[PDB]
Amino acid sequence: ETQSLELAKELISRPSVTPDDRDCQKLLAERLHKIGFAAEELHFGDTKNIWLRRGTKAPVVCFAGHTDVVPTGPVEKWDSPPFEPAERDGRLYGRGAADMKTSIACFVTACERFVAKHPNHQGSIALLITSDEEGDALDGTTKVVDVLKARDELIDYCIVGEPTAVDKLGDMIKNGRRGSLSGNLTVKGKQGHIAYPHLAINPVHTFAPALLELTQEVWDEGNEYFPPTSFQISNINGGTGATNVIPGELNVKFNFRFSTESTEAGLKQRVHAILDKHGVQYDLQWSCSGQPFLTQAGKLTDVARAAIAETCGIEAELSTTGGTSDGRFIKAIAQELIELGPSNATIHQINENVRLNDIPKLSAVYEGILARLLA
Amino acid sequence: TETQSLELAKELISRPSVTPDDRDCQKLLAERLHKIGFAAEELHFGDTKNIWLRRGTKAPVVCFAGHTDVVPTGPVEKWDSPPFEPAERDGRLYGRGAADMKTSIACFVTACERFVAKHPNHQGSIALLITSDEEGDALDGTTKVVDVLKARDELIDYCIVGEPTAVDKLGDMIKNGRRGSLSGNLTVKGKQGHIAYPHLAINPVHTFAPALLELTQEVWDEGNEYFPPTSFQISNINGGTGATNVIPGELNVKFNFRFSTESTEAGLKQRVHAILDKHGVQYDLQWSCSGQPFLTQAGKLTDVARAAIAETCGIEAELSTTGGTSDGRFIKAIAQELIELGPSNATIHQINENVRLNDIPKLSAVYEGILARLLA
Ligand SMILES: [Zn+2]
Ligand SMILES: [Zn+2]
Ligand SMILES: [Zn+2]
Ligand SMILES: [Zn+2]
Ligand SMILES: [Zn+2]
Repeated sequence: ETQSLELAKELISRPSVTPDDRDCQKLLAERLHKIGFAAEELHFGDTKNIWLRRGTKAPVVCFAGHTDVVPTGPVEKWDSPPFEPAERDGRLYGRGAADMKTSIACFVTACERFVAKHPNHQGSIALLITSDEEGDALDGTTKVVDVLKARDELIDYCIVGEPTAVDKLGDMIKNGRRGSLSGNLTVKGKQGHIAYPHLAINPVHTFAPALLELTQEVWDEGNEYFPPTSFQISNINGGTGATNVIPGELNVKFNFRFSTESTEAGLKQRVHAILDKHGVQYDLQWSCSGQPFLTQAGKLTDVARAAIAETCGIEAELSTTGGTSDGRFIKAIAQELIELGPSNATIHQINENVRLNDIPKLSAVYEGILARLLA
Repeated sequence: TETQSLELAKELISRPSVTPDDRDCQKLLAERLHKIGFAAEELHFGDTKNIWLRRGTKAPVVCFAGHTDVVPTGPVEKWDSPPFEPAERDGRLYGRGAADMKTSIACFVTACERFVAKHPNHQGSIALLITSDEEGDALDGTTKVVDVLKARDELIDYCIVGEPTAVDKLGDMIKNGRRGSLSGNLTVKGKQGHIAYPHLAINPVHTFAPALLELTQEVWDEGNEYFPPTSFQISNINGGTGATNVIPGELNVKFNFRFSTESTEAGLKQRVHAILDKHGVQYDLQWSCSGQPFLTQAGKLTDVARAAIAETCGIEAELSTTGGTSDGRFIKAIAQELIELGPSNATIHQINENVRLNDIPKLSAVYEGILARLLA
């Protein structure tokens, strides 16, 4: 089949930089209407969202994704234009080729094939599609999930089509993701000429014992699904530039990518306790961009593995590593949720691409998941 | 009580000798002291004027050292009286160079005149070593004069550097030495990457952490009766460009030692490298050393200066090595014993720079007392 490729190219050619959908959701609704998918627009702010649903009864199998793509940067740095999808060297190049329009196209064609085979299949098939997953994402999937929860329209199995493969399609699926908690610390000292240290307080020096403690701390020990919670400093700056001045303050930016084994509250409490135990005097701003989520190994992960083994001939590893996805919202309404897509090697980069041969394989995988959950 | 010191101070202050311009101060000094047997040698090095004035041919040689340059005044409207129109007001003499250090130079000239008058066949020799660039780059000042004196084996037994040393009352402190300064520019190497993949990055903040702590906690030496412990301080630390989801690739750290004679440049470097290397830090380190510590232990010169201050000022002087440095760091190489002694340093390089009027004849009587205890 070449329908998946054709659809992917059609989507890629629409310059849907966040939050502009460029009529991608209209295209998808109108294509799926033929096969009984009802369309419901759920627009909020400047974001377009759509809930497409075939069927009325459980089990409900949902594909979730996003039509928006990240900015291209200057087109002249690309080998071919980012919204003029190109085949070259066994790859399809364009912004959104990996993240994540090829997945969308592959699921749509999987539904078409599946429903042609099984027009009386049990349950429901839905798509949950946003035009802002790559930006602030405050008027996107999160708001759709709230709508669905409030009306008791829950999901049994959800596949988020983000790119998850490492090197071969199907080598990796995500069954959860870390959350993210960030701190902006400003340690206070007292500026002065360096040769008169008794008139100054060096915030580098006051911070040092806490810095070491922080970087050596074991926050948790991870578990079967998650690595240990990870603390990293991104930025540190203190001084005026003069080499004969003791700084008056020191700024430190840090982040946690945390598992289910730690909480936002507990991490913050422990950081303050380490600072306070060393007598550090400080200001601290905290922000949290998302919460961890997890699906235990079970039916969904087993079905996905089986479909991958049939199509791709490889064992799919479960993982929670990397960044996050809109699964962080959807898990609240989904009994089981995974992420499954092509290689993420080129996401958000110039000359983003997917291997051509992986395109019909990914569609086949999705169709195999549908057949196992609904046929 | 003599009024000559104050009048000479005013004469000097009135000359706007912003570095390196002498404005004839050294001509004035040479001409005046020629009357009492000081021979003059001018040592012009580039843009800088220097003089070696000397009376006598034998040891002991007592030298006063100083500088006729002054720092800039800044906007002149910000002064309560014009910086080169010395003024007497509220018990103080105001003007640029009143404290740093034209009063000292005046007071030593008039001490020479009074001392020589009372002791016309004193032993030894008296000298002045004066530069027009102590405040600027000073590449052509005292250090080059010292090199000429050392090359010709014209050495000094006792030197008084007339920089202001009083903290409050004239005579409260004498400097008998200074710290040296050793600076490092440390670049800690890591490997940039997205923060969510730390195993693919190397975070230089994290690799440096244990070494940072050890460096900041280190006791480099115990001090001694003349110096505080060697002092290590981090002046700057910078890594990253503001992205909160990126592990930076390198970290810049600048630090400094103000170190005594209890530690050496090489020894401090070695210990720093050893601490970095024990913790497995990967780095580049560029060193700079702007000067070396120097010291005159308590002995004749410090004794005489304390005796003179007790007699003139009624103050029990203490010895110090604190603060920055002076041209003594150069002169000590040719002077067996060297101190710094002058009036209050409270106002140096500031607007409305001044000295107490009553301190002026006192300082000159102290200098004369030193001459008499060393040479009579
Ligand atoms: Zn995506
Ligand atoms: Zn993305
Ligand atoms: Zn000065
Ligand atoms: Zn000076
Ligand atoms: Zn006498």
